[PDB]
Amino acid sequence: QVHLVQSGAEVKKPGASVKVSCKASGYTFTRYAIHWVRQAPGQRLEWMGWIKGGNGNTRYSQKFQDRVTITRDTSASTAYMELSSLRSEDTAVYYCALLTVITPDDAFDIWGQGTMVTVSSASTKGPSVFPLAPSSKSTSGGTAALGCLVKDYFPEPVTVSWNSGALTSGVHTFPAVLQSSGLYSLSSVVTVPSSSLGTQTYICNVNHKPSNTKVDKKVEP
Amino acid sequence: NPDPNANPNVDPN
Amino acid sequence: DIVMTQSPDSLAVSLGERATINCKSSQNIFFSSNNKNYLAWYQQKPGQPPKLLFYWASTRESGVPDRFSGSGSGTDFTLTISSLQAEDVAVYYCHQYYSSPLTFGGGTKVEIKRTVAAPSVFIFPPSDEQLKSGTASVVCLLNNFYPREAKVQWKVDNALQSGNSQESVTEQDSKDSTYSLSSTLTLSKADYEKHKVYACEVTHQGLSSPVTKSFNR
Ligand SMILES: [Zn+2]
Ligand SMILES: [Zn+2]
Repeated sequence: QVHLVQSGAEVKKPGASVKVSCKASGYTFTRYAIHWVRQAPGQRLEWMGWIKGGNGNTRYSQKFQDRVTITRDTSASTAYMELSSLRSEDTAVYYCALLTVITPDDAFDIWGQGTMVTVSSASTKGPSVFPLAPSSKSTSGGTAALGCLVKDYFPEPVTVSWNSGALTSGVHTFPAVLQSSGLYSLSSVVTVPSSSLGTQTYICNVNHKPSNTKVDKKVEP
Repeated sequence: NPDPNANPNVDPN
Repeated sequence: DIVMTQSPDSLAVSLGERATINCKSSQNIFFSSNNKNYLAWYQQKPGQPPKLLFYWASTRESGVPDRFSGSGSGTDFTLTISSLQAEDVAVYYCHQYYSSPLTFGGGTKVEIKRTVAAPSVFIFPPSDEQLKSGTASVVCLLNNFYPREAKVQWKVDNALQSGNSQESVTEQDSKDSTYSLSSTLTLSKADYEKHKVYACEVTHQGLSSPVTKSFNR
């Protein structure tokens, strides 16, 4: 099994740098070249550069030559990629990959799991959790909608479960929106039987790991 | 004609 | 530099039907010496790395189902899914390795197509807790609808608002293949309490009439 595991997520401010690791295993590391491809949120895949495992030869994309630096450590069988002079537009999931390894015999293609690099000036901030109360204006027949505003947090992500995950049906946690303040805001809903509002308690469970935030908010009618 | 160093992992053999 | 253009940006085809993704290269990527197009087709599901489906345009990577088909040559290429499964709902990228820099297409969002479903529209007033913090967010919820386009119009004192509210759409649901949409109208506490009617009008082709959910104060 040929595995490329790569480093955890990083959050950097503009002007800083990031070094992203790519540990290779399951094959003879000096044989193949590791490519680096980034993908901005909702964007296409963008190739940045490659390096040969044993030679150390590099080729950079023209868009990044002046900030990117891919290196080799044959001792650790690990590939590194250092993007300098970071910009919010560098916010992307960075992949290392053995792209289209087409040898005379068998062909294969293997990618790292992804490193989410977030470039923003916002400081880490826990979310404010506001209840979206169910009422006559959030009922459709026998069903009632209720939810929670998870507003003004950095960075991504937040986890929202309902009744500690015991309520799964009709739960819709929306993708967070990047507000003009640099902070994120999302908002998770659930539709339930409208008379169950008097017999159940409904809790959204907001987990924000980067800020150590565990907020349990009760949604009253 | 194609660049063999565009992707070294592609050996045109 | 070699621009890879995919068509369409998004297609919705029903279960067991046929899916064709088109891809056009800015430059011919065919090497006459070895008779091979330097094209690659990738599949990527949300939150996962891309998966190589086809190399040399038509050569299939080991373990790819035979319903997938890579075709085309020169500048025009095609990825064909003969009978779509729910496992094939992903973004598909064409990729050239003919010259540097390596480029990918814009991607093609392949989605499950089902029957037109109407949205269940709900509206939420700002919680007291939020108004204490100086801000008021009004949320209009569109639950389980299809197709993906809906039109959400915010009306304040019946005056249509414009570009002044933020909207978020879900992934296609795994069970009923519908979408959900949440439109958030954010105002200051003053602005909120200087107005009376807050309404979101929703247009959808599952609706024979745009629906409005209102509330006062
Ligand atoms: Zn729902
Ligand atoms: Zn007014």
